[PDB]
Amino acid sequence: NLEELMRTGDYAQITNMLLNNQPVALVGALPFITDSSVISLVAKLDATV
Amino acid sequence: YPSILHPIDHAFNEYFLQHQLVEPLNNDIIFNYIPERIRNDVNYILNMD
Amino acid sequence: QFDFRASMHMLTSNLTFTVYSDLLAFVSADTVEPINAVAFDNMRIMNEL
Repeated sequence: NLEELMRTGDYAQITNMLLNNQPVALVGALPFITDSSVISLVAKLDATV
Repeated sequence: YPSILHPIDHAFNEYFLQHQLVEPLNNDIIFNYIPERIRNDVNYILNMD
Repeated sequence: QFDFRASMHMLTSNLTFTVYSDLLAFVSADTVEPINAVAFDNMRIMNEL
């Protein structure tokens, strides 16, 4: 829960999951970039954010 | 290193060398240096960057 | 009398280290928003809001 993460400010769990490549779902109202580039998808840019 | 010293001078310098006050410092020591009740308080986010 | 055999010693120490004084300078400390600060019982310190 991104709201709970922002409220408590404790990033240990999300940091450990991101560093260990552990599949997760970050849930919360988020802005997103719309990218129509096929090369960007092949470059795997969505995984770099 | 080689040194020339009077036995009394050697005694003093050897005592200084053998009984230094410096201990190895690592992040565990710093973390335990924080008061234990502040490390457990969820209102404070402590990190080792 | 000066005796070379009785005065020649080997003095041993470490090649180098850095001594630190302010351990808590190595801690990155943040705090939650005061609106969300909780007490020992895990409820907010001030609930009248």
